[PDB]
Amino acid sequence: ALTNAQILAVIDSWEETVGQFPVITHHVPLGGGLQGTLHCYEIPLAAPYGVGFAKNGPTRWQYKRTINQVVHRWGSHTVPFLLEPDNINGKTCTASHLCHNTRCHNPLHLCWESLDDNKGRNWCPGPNGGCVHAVVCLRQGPLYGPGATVAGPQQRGSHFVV
Amino acid sequence: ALTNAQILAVIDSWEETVGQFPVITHHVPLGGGLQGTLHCYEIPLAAPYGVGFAKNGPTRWQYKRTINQVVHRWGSHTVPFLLEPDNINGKTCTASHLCHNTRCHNPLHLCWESLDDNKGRNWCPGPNGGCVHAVVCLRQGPLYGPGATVAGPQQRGSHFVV
DNA sequence: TTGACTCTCTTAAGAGAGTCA
DNA sequence: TTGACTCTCTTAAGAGAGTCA
Ligand SMILES: [Zn+2]
Ligand SMILES: [Zn+2]
Ligand SMILES: [Zn+2]
Ligand SMILES: [Zn+2]
Repeated sequence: ALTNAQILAVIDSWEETVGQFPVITHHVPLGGGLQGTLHCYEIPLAAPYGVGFAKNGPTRWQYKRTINQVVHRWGSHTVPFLLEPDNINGKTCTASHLCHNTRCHNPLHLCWESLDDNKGRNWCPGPNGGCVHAVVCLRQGPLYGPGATVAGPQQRGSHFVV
Repeated sequence: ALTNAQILAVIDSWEETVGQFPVITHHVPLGGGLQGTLHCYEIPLAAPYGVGFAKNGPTRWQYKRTINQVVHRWGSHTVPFLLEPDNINGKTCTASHLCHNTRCHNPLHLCWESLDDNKGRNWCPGPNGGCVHAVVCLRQGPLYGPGATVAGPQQRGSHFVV
């Protein structure tokens, strides 16, 4: 695609195909001891994946369409954001899974932000636990918690001070 | 080296020279709108760095010691935890800078944990902002905040639901 | 034009080891 | 022995591009 109208058509056909991906219901923590429900449209574990889809990595996929004899390829989860800026504050925009399910391509579960913002959601308390993200989280964050630290700050002598 | 007494000796000489690195005071956000003061023992920007230290990368250093005519080498931030398990639940233990200051080698600003627990501290609200890390954070975390999302969850048609 | 594979690269939090003097 | 450089690798969040029928 090249014109905004052609990109819209690419987005429409992508939504049409992903819409038919198996929809899986997941019960997730929202923070604050609350539990929620998220519906993920998951790409198959193996070929075929869907019209226009091909796997380029263990958990990486691409969407391809041939408009006017020329082939076009986009990362699997980047299609919904084809009409938005591709960088912000000098950082590349990436498809961030609000649901934290890589195979999911439900666009209602993705946002477009920098890699740092993207990664950080892994540790967010959730929409019901104190999330402060402007584009709010859909669920807690798989890594949120006390952690499992093996050894904390310590010294054998007295050469240091906090 | 190999023995417990030889390892302690390594931790002791390491602390001694690091205990001589220039001490820089850093005022940091603690969360909850409070501010704290950290004392980082920062390795010099260029050689010489200190007895046993050598720079292997822009912000990477290694500590070296000749024990029984045979030279031993460790990542400069790992020495304090030479006696602790090197993995947890199958994950490599990592030297986590509680002060988010790479050049700092103050053991009172370091903890031993998985890379995931390590990274997650970049987004922690802080000791006074809601930090729930078992081994408490020393400061908020450089990346905590609303983020700068360019586009949130959206769909053009009606094939999806949250 | 398409599907199903192949390949290496980006970011930052971290690592290992080799070459010289 | 100790110092000062060189190189590539690891892990998860995420990418682009080539081959072949
Ligand atoms: Zn999802
Ligand atoms: Zn959040
Ligand atoms: Zn420090
Ligand atoms: Zn914390």
